[PDB]
Amino acid sequence: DQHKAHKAILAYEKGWLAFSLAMLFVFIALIAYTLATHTAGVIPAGKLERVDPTTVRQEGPWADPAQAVVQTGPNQYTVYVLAFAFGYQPNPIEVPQGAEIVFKITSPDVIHGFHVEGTNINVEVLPGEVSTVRYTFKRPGEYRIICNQYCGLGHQNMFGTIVVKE
Amino acid sequence: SEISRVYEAYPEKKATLYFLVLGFLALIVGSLFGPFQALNYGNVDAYPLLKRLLPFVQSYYQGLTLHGVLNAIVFTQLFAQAIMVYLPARELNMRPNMGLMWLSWWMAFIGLVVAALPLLANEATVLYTFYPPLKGHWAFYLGASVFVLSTWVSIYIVLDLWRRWKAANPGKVTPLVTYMAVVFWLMWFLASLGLVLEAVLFLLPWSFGLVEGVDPLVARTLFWWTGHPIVYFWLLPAYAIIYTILPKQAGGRLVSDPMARLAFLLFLLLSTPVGFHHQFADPGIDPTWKMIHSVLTLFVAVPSLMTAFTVAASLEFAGRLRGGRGLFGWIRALPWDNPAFVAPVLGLLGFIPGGAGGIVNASFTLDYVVHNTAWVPGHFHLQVASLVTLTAMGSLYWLLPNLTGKPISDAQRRLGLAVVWLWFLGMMIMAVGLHWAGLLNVPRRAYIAQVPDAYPHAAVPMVFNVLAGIVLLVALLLFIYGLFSVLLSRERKPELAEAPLPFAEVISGPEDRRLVLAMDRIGFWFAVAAILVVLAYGPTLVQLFGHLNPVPGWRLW
Amino acid sequence: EEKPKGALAVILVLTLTILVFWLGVYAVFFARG
Ligand code: HAS
Ligand code: HEM
Ligand code: CUA
Ligand SMILES: [Cu+]
Repeated sequence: DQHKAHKAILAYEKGWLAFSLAMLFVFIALIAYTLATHTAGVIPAGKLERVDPTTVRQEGPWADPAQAVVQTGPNQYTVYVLAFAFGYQPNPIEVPQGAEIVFKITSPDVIHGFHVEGTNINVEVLPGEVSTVRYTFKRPGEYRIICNQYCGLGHQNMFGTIVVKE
Repeated sequence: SEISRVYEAYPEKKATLYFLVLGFLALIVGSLFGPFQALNYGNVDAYPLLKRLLPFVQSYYQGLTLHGVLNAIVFTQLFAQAIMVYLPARELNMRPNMGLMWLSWWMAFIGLVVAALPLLANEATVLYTFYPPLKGHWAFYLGASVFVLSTWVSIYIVLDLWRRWKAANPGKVTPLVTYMAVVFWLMWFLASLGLVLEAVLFLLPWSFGLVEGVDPLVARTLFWWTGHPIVYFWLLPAYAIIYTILPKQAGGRLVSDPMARLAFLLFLLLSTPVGFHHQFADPGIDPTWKMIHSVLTLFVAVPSLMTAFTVAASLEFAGRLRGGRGLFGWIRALPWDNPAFVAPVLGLLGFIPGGAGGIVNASFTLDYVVHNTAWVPGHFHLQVASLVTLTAMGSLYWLLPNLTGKPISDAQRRLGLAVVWLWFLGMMIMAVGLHWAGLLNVPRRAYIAQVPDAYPHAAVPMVFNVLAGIVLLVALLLFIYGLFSVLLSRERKPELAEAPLPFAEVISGPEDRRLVLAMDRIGFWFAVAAILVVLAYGPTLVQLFGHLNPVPGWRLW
Repeated sequence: EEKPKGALAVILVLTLTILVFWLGVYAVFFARG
């Protein structure tokens, strides 16, 4: 007991670093896997794509919610989504099923969140920057957009809709 | 002058006592919003009630700001200034410089006072992360700045103690508690660079009217430079208490001094270069850098997995010594009738799922499942409001006697144990509901009681949230009564306060001194720490500071 | 004495909690991917 059992403790400690490290690496591995597949398109684009918040809903690709979905390949569509003090334009976003959807989201005011219930889409929207995420919806139906970043008194009420067509 | 001659042989008790009292006062007020918020996540609106008790409260989100700023920033910082100055001072029997210590306290008081004014005036309802371009009163940023900056005076105070003690003992190894304190204050110095740079460059000139706006991506990247390590600044005081005090109150020894040193050394290295894990969902920050900060984040949990075994085995050793018998004999041999001991051990239990949730959160792509849902508060209430707070509540039992004199009566020990078990139990119950409402996509930071039809899939973990609101309301109230009662009840008594804290004897072996020697090259490791920071934030900040996109400020409350 | 059995059982609980939580959310991720 004790000192004799001190040798045991600094040795069991060695096994536990050994084991902790191996399980942490298996996680690193299983993340890696998600990084190499379709699921990875929810990661925001690296590049800085700057815009001007005070202009963004008057001039440019965000100023007309009618013109928010553009077909940008045979099976690809781009959607200019504006997240604003207390809703989303367009409402609804109307996207086909099976298509790569490329969201380009910005704000004219403060930070908002864009969390699409039932998907991994979960990006912060920053006034002056463009959040670009990619996703393919495999199931038609409605998907509520939640704003999950406090933005003011109307926050708990900021929701949107994706309608992805049968 | 003092007939409590205390504060002229050890006046470092006088300062410490002010740090703790003010910190526990912040906890009480900040926490008063707690149960209201728990019932909100329970789909019961109770702000019509609160607004009539506290007529100054304009909204749920003013509540959440005050709750956040007052609990997570202010109580915790003050608990850290107290513990991490006074424990190393006592281990070394030296006096902290008192002109500076009274300054640090004054800088923190002037700070809280100044920040608190616009918060109660509803002029800075921007949450404790104050994300631009939400714009607070200038007095909130200047308050938080001076309040934060009072930790620099504390860093000086401790390195000074260390310099002087080394001078008097050439070739002696830094004693354990002091070693902890030193890596800890050095780690906080690196850490705070970020939030300091966000204030001085951006936030302060913005809100005085000196520039029209701020880049939110940089403001948020500087913030999280400080924002992750700041949780380790909350945790390590408790870890300090847990490593060097708890085992003695438990009957035992710390089973390893190098182990504990190692843990702390590892927090100096890896606590700061990891804040991109709060930005998994930000634009304009390269996916590759997120993968680095993610691997590095998983490394910051290794010291903690070590603490788990090290603490566990110390408790086990104590337990056996106190007649504890089988696989699990040793748990009921621990002093369950002492709140000093119970509060941090319950904290540790809560810590098990709290840490497993952080690991999930840290795993980059897995953070898309849970980011900004109720799951996150689920996670941190298990960490800070449970372990860190409970180690502070339990402190009151062995530290307050030590500082004041006033001994704990049996009915005070008893109320202690009610509080601590109810606090623990309320937190576990709140954790489930918030973890579960999170996986059902309920957002954090929301007055969801105003949209009561909105999250119908969440009806049942919403009952859990109500249940806990009510438990934690009982416990907070039992605490307020208990805390005021430990201070107020007239026991202005002599002896038992002439006390060095119940520090632990430690087990020694042949493989101590070579490890301990290496880890004591503090200048070396701080440089490695500062190099890891540059290598982790540097590439990304160069790009951003070259591409500043200031945007107008908004007030949305 | 010999084996710090207790401590091991603690880190066992730890590990298992960690796995249940991590593998649990890893499945949620794919089911939403
Ligand atoms: C004081 C506070 C906190 C601690 C400590 C903490 C620990 C971790 N967290 Fe966290 N956290 C995250 C990852 C981690 C990781 C990897 C750890 C690790 O350090 C944890 C390692 C811990 C363990 C591996 C547990 C070890 C277990 C022990 C030590 C128990 C032993 C028990 C015994 C001995 C009892 C036995 C006794 C008997 C009697 C049986 C991530 C992701 O990377 C996010 C962002 C999520 C998002 O989307 O924003 C995050 C967000 C937060 C938020 C949000 C801030 C905001 O407003 O956005 C709060 C403030 C917070 C606080 C704290 N966090 N965390
Ligand atoms: C007193 C019992 C408590 C209860 C019932 C309680 C309840 C809650 C709930 C339900 C939330 C989530 C609300 C939301 O995100 O909208 C929350 C937020 C929070 N709590 Fe507590 N809490 C308590 C104590 C504490 C303590 C002691 C601390 C810190 C030491 C703490 C720190 C925080 C922080 C930092 C937030 C998030 C602030 C933000 O998102 O802006 N809580 N609390
Ligand atoms: Cu937009 Cu919350
Ligand atoms: Cu963090």
